[PDB]
Amino acid sequence: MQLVLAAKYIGAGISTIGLLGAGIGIAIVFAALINGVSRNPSIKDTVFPMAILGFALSEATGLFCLMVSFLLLFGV
Amino acid sequence: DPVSSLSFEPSEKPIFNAKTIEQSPSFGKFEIDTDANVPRDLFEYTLANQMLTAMA
Repeated sequence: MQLVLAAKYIGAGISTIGLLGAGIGIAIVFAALINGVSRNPSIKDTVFPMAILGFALSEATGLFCLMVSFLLLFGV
Repeated sequence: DPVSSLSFEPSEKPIFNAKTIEQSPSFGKFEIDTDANVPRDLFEYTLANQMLTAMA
């Protein structure tokens, strides 16, 4: 096995591109909390908790595509 | 300030300026765009009406 092994590294470097959704995604979700409390410091213990909930939702794309790389380097 | 037809009362009322509109504790509750100088144009208008309600 050599030709099929080489495809394990090529496919692993591409599955990292799918992690952009977590970089820019979580950015926007967290950025909204910053522009929110500023315009209205009154509501904090209400938007902060839900903000974290959005994190785990956007962190999904950063986990699935992350596991795909291990299934091609330390998995297969 | 005319309290009655047989009595009057001198009255005083402050006129908050633009700079005092920002530091207003309750301001965030009202949507506003910091593009049309809303606070700036509120002063030049409030000063007119309040004065008109004082003279009239």
